[PDB]
Amino acid sequence: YKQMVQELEKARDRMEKLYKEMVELIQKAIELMRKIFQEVKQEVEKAIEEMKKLYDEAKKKIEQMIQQIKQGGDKQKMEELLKRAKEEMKKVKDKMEKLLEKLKQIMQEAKQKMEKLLKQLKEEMKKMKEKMEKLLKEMKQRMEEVKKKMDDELLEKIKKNIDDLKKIAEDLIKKAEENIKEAKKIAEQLVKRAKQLIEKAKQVAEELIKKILQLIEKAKEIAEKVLKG
Repeated sequence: YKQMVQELEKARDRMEKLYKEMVELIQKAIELMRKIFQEVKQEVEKAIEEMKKLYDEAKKKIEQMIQQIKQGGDKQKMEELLKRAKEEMKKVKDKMEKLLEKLKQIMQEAKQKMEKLLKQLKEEMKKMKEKMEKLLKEMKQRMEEVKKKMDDELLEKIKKNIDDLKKIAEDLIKKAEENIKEAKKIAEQLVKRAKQLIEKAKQVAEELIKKILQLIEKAKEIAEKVLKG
């Protein structure tokens, strides 16, 4: 009985190792997910810091155009400068349009990477399961050994220890499935936090284009104010 107690605790000592290696696996996969999110956030912020310099670049140009309006003269020259302003503004809107499209594809890049991680997690959890089940087979066989050789309370002291270290394996498998099904949660939460940043960048871009429009309108009324007299 001791030689079938020794080897069973060897087996159990094996399953706790299988488990904790699956859980180390999961937690590193999660750290990969967070560095993936931080890369995305860094990129969204920089794109914003570029939409801002786009606006300022456009606004210096347009304000000095408006100065050319204050000192301008001809209906002609007026419409020509208004022309230059709608032109410069269109440039800026196009550039932002590019930036945001960049942000959408980076978002998609990070989401499909997170689904790849989660799938890897799932399969390695399957591999981890079937290894434990092979272990259960080895236990069942060495028990059939200890049967076919020595020939009733021992038999049942081992057949109840083999059914315990199976219960062990099922709890450890359920623990691992709670981890896979929690890391999944963290990944979807981190995709939410980044869709918020894509929708904030869209908003900075829209509001900056709105300020530029107010500038062409100011300049328009001013062109008419000098047009009047």
